[PDB]
Amino acid sequence: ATTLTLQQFSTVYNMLSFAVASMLGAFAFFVMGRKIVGPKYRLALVVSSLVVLIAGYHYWRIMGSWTAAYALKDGMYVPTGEPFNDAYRYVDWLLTVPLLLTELVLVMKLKKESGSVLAKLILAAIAMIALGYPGEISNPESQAGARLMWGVLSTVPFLYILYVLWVRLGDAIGEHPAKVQVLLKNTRYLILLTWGFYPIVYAMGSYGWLGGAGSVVAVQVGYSIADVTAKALYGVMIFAIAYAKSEADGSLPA
Amino acid sequence: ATTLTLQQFSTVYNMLSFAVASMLGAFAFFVMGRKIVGPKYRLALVVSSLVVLIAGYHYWRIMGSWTAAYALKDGMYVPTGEPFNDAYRYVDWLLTVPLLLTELVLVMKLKKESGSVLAKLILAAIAMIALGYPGEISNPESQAGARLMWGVLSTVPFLYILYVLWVRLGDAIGEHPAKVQVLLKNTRYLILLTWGFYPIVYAMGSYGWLGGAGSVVAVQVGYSIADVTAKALYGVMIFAIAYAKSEADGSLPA
Amino acid sequence: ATTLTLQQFSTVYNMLSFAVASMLGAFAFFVMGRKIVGPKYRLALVVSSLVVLIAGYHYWRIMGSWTAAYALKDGMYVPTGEPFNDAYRYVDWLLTVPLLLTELVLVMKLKKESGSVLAKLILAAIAMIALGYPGEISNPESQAGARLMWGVLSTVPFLYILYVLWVRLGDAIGEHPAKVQVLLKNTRYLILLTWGFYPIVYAMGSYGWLGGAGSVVAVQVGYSIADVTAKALYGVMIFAIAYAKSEADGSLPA
Amino acid sequence: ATTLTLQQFSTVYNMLSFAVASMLGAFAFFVMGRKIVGPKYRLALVVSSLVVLIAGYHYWRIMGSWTAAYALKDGMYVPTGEPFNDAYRYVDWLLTVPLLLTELVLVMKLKKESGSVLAKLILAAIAMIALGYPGEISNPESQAGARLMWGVLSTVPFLYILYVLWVRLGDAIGEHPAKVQVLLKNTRYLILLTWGFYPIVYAMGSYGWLGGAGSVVAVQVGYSIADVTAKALYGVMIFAIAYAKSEADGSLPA
Amino acid sequence: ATTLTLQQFSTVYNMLSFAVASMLGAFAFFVMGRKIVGPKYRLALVVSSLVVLIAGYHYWRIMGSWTAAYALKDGMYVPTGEPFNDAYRYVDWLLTVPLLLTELVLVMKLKKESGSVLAKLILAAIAMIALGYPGEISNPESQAGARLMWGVLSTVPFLYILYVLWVRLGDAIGEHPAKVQVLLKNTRYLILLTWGFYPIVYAMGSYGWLGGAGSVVAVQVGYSIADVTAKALYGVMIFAIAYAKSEADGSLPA
Ligand SMILES: CC1=C(/C=C/C(C)=C/C=C/C(C)=C/C=C/C=C(C)/C=C/C=C(C)/C=C/C2=C(C)C[C@H](O)CC2(C)C)C(C)(C)C[C@H](O)C1
Ligand SMILES: CC1=C(/C=C/C(C)=C/C=C/C(C)=C/C=C/C=C(C)/C=C/C=C(C)/C=C/C2=C(C)C[C@H](O)CC2(C)C)C(C)(C)C[C@H](O)C1
Ligand SMILES: CC1=C(/C=C/C(C)=C/C=C/C(C)=C/C=C/C=C(C)/C=C/C=C(C)/C=C/C2=C(C)C[C@H](O)CC2(C)C)C(C)(C)C[C@H](O)C1
Ligand SMILES: CC1=C(/C=C/C(C)=C/C=C/C(C)=C/C=C/C=C(C)/C=C/C=C(C)/C=C/C2=C(C)C[C@H](O)CC2(C)C)C(C)(C)C[C@H](O)C1
Ligand SMILES: CC1=C(/C=C/C(C)=C/C=C/C(C)=C/C=C/C=C(C)/C=C/C=C(C)/C=C/C2=C(C)C[C@H](O)CC2(C)C)C(C)(C)C[C@H](O)C1
Ligand SMILES: *C/C=C(C)/C=C/C=C(C)/C=C/C1=C(C)CCCC1(C)C
Ligand SMILES: *C/C=C(C)/C=C/C=C(C)/C=C/C1=C(C)CCCC1(C)C
Ligand SMILES: *C/C=C(C)/C=C/C=C(C)/C=C/C1=C(C)CCCC1(C)C
Ligand SMILES: *C/C=C(C)/C=C/C=C(C)/C=C/C1=C(C)CCCC1(C)C
Ligand SMILES: *C/C=C(C)/C=C/C=C(C)/C=C/C1=C(C)CCCC1(C)C
Repeated sequence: ATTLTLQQFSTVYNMLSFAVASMLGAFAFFVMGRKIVGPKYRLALVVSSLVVLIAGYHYWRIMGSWTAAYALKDGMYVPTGEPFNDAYRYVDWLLTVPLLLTELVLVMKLKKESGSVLAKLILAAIAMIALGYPGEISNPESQAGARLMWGVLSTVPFLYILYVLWVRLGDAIGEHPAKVQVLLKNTRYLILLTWGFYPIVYAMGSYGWLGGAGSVVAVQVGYSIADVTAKALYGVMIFAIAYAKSEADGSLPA
Repeated sequence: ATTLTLQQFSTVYNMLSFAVASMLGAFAFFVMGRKIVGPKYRLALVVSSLVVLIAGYHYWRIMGSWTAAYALKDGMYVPTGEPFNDAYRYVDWLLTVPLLLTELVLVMKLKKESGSVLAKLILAAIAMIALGYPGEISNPESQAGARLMWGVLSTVPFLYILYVLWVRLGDAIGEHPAKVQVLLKNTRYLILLTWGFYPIVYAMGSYGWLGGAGSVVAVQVGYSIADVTAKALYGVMIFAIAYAKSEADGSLPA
Repeated sequence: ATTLTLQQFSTVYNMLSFAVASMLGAFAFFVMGRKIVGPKYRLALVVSSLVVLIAGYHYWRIMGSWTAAYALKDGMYVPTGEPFNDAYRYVDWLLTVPLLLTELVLVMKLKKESGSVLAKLILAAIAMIALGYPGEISNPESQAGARLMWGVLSTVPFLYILYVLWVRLGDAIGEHPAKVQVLLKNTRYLILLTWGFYPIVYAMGSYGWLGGAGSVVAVQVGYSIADVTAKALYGVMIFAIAYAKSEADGSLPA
Repeated sequence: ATTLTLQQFSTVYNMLSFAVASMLGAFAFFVMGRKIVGPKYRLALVVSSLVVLIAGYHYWRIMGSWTAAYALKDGMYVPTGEPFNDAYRYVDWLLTVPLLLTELVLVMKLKKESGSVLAKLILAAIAMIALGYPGEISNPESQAGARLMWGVLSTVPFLYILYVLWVRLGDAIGEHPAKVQVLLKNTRYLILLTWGFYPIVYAMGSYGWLGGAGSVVAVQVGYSIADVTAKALYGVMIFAIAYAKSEADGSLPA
Repeated sequence: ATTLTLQQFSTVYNMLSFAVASMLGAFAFFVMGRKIVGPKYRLALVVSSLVVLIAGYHYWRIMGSWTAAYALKDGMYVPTGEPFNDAYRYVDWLLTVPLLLTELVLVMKLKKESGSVLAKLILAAIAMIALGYPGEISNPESQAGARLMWGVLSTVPFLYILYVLWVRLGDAIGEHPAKVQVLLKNTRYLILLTWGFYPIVYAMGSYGWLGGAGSVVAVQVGYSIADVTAKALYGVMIFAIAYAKSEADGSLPA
């Protein structure tokens, strides 16, 4: 593998520590702020906490992996041979991606067919991660065909999730007040922006653009930014929607 | 022992980390969602949390064992001589298996003879694990007779547990509304499917089919899947039954 | 010291891990089930949690000691020279034994002289452990006289505790309903059975019967069984008595 | 790097441990004292806890770094070559500085334009830390120009934050009773005093005054004092303002 | 430094572990028993928890230091050269000593000038520890003058604290019922007895009486006993006073 300078290793280490601290803070906030909203939305906040808890644990492992993957030697960071690859992140995703959609459904309080919509979204998310995993461990050079096939098969449930978010949930969003509608539309925009990061990284790794110390650093920093935005800030938006709906129906504990 | 490739070791490590994260998330969810159901069912949820807490600790140990059982050497994972065997899992089972049945009884609110049914189930579960343990540490080649005898003796309380689940608890299940009856029958199906995994693994290890890196990987992955399904998803079903019964009697805090 | 086989070391390690998991589960259960009983008994449950918390920490240390006391070498476990002896357990006992009696008094709600009875029991327990400690560190061969003297002096407060349990607390037990009387008598029987284990181990170590790998394994397994029964199951019985008394006076939150 | 005497290393280690203990105590206090004030201010206290939680984690890392940066050798502490620099602290600041201002807004209960003021302050704080980071990793000798430019660009949002604190928030402060006005003015004075420490350290590092064991020790001790005062004591003042306002409107739970 | 026998090292290690377990148990008890007293006294209990939490963390460090300060070699414990001295304890004291007095004021509910009395006591405690620290790191042989001067300057605020405890707080104590007066006087006696331990150890270290393995062991055991009595048992007395005052005014939740 490529050698890293002190600054490159430090940048990746700092961004991983930032992700760990963000998940710990988000967990504390969701647990304690569950009591601030009406009792009807607390379940949704519970799920938010689970997400930032799981990712938190996983990031604590990833950080430990990163330190173990390099050794300091003559003012350079030289790979030790201990593995460090994105495949481990899939273990996080298979739990967090289905839970994320779950909280969005829970806070929405769908009047009809809530169970069927939630079940189909959870199945789509699980299938997306499960089909993505075999392509990720495929070597982009020796096994390009397998990587392309698995990525294309993984994109189908991703498109189904986007369709359900923008087409089915439109009519449910339209039944909320203006404040709640703005918050829900902003939450949907935050999914689209953050979730496309992962397929783009997969595609760049398929075309062999991720070689080099620069690319290695950028991908880890992008993972930390994307995970924090898609989990902690996403849960904060869920909390904001729950608080607004509690204020609308007069169920706010304050 | 057999040497592992990078992918085989990574697969086992990732599945163990997945089990740890699943137990931690389940624990947080049961603790926080205890307040979402009526006060009559909270004790049941408490027991659910205990299960996912205990298994969680144990999986954190198993993961640590797995890393200690192999060393990276010339792009292969070579056994270090530190032990790694299924016997340690029995220490988990002796607590979790009696507790699992316990929560199913607690959420059911048996009108008569609840204590006697629960006591007999707990004794059956303890006896099953206690008789299974001597056969597991029996060498399948030198001590085949002892392994067969202990497995057969362990299966008797297993059959008694299945009989009590399907024959005694039928009349109690029939006294619930349709939603609760569907949830209880699905919970019983989830026990039968997940619990048979363990005796099948024991029997395959008795016939010498578990040699080889492939079998080693498959058994650990199957253990992680079976444990997560039989503890975290099982507790989620217990939570669903408690929520449905709270909604039926008008005791839902919301 | 004697060398251990793989199975002997594994058995001791598994029993220590079992004790750790049991104390962690008991702690979670007592903390969460405090809200299930009436407010008059919650203090008693609090003390229960403290016991299983303290022992839990101590067992986490003992486990760490055991691994450090032996090294794997030619398929045998050879002592490293790092100490491992029962004296460390006394540090646990000096806190847990006075607290155990405390919870039994607290749940009992003595009408008169509760303070004096509790104070005398706490002083007796402290004196018992404090007089036992100098005899334990006495070499059974070179310092037999000192060991005998300290054990005999330690037994006097033990007999006083048994006398107070069976003679003073008889009249208080007789003032409870039949269910509560059965639970209290069973709790008293559980003390007598579990508490005699420790003096028997001390006496066997005084007569030089504890040499050999078999004896070493048996004593650690017996310590784990006795501690779990005398702390976690004892607290569960305290919880059962509190729940029964809450149901009797109509103070049950459910 | 310069060698440290035993006393210099010990002083830095003790001050880091002090910061860790202070953040842990502050976290426990804010979590438990949230229930002591009226429900209208609890959200503010929640944010306080998040701050002392995040910094706590980060200080636990910094302490671990410091021990790793030196080795004991011939009664002197000699640098090992493992890095130890202030850049890691920026990862803490980017979360804590926006949250600190947040709690001050939350406890204040701005009647109009609360959202816009809070958003502008959060953006200013993020920009301040983000522009400060490139100058900190700039070598003060080889890259003086870049360090000066980044520091000057970082000071603009700092001045905007001070202006908003003293000019916009004046009219809001004037609408509180005398006790609350005194507490708010003291809180504003505590920001000005503690926050200027960081730019002064940056400027001293730009002029090359931070060489030498004395300067190294003083800067770490100053960081610990400044962080504890600006986070734990600042949150205690937030708690005092919340308690005073709860007492003023008769919402105190006691 | 002096070599230790197995028993001397074991005694110090066991007493440090005892202090850790005592602080953890005290923390759990204060957190859970806060709900058992009236809402007017809960803040006081919160502060109690903070004390036993901080000391707990610090003792976990001290224990780790002690193990690191010696190595097992030929059945003796030989110093490794890693430092172990009392100066680190001052980092604990500077937080815990001001908090201890704080809880005593908080539970007392001073009718007039509570703020001024508490502020003066906190300032006196901080000054006492801050003036003690420079004398502790003074070598008792080469720097006897500095040690004497710093100790004498540290004793002045100690005498002021004792004067405030016995002279100002007399009239406030006289306004409580007989039970509360007895508890307050016993709490004052527990301060005087436990707090004089520290200056006596300082004075003995000034006269060179602390050399030798015996003295080394005795001082650590005395520190553990004094800290446990002055923090955990002191908080238990605070809890007893709060419970008695809750029972007196009819604010007991039970
Ligand atoms: C191509 C390819 C693949 C797959 C690639 C994939 C799936 C890529 C996915 C990329 C996506 C979905 C990117 C999405 C980006 C969306 C953007 C940038 C959306 C922008 C929206 C904004 C900024 C809206 C702004 C706002 C508006 C308009 C209204 C609001 O009120 C306020 C505000 C939020 C500012 C594989 C995986 C099959 C492998 C193969 O080898 C290559
Ligand atoms: C043989 C042997 C041994 C023991 C082996 C043992 C005990 C094996 C145990 C295996 C068992 C009990 C397997 C059980 C499998 C059960 C299955 C596959 C059940 C399937 C049920 C389904 C899929 C139901 C589906 C559903 C239905 C029908 C209705 C619901 O509403 C909806 C839905 C859940 C889809 C030893 C231990 C003595 C050692 C010896 O050397 C060898
Ligand atoms: C002799 C000796 C020493 C000391 C030894 C000591 C103190 C030994 C202590 C042993 C004791 C106290 C043993 C106690 C055993 C008690 C038993 C086995 C009690 C049995 C009770 C049962 C099983 C009751 C059963 C039940 C009944 C009867 C009614 C209930 O409703 C239902 C049920 C629980 C089943 C030293 C320490 C001085 C050193 C010296 O060198 C040697
Ligand atoms: C110059 C320079 C830079 C930047 C430096 C900067 C931004 C320095 C910042 C320093 C600041 C803002 C210092 C502020 C100090 C403020 C003080 C000391 C305020 C004192 C207030 C007190 C003590 C008030 C006392 C009170 C009063 C008056 C009323 C209250 O009721 C009671 C009490 C609190 C006692 C860079 C970053 C561009 C790099 C370049 O190379 C050099
Ligand atoms: C001398 C010296 C220094 C300083 C030394 C210092 C400050 C020493 C301090 C020692 C102190 C203050 C010791 C205090 C001891 C107090 C005792 C023993 C109090 C006893 C009270 C009891 C036992 C009361 C008992 C009770 C009574 C009377 C009524 C209650 O209702 C029930 C009960 C608690 C039993 C330095 C630091 C300047 C350095 C220099 O080189 C040497
Ligand atoms: C918190 C973590 C999140 C939101 C992770 C999201 C991950 C994805 C949306 C992954 C998508 C993929 C595809 C659409 C196809 C290529 C393979 C994947 C798994 C990278
Ligand atoms: C969470 C863990 C669970 C549910 C473990 C379940 C384990 C069993 C059902 C084990 C059964 C066995 C037999 C029926 C006979 C052979 C020996 C055993 C112990 C593997
Ligand atoms: C949870 C731990 C428990 C209940 C420990 C109990 C320990 C004893 C009852 C010890 C008793 C002893 C004697 C009666 C005399 C000999 C010395 C002792 C300390 C082993
Ligand atoms: C708890 C941590 C706190 C409050 C950190 C505050 C940090 C600053 C106010 C930093 C300010 C800076 C400038 C004004 C310019 C030079 C660069 C900075 C980042 C040191
Ligand atoms: C929990 C820890 C406690 C109560 C520590 C108390 C410490 C003291 C009272 C220290 C007193 C000292 C003097 C009076 C003069 C000599 C220097 C000191 C710091 C040892």
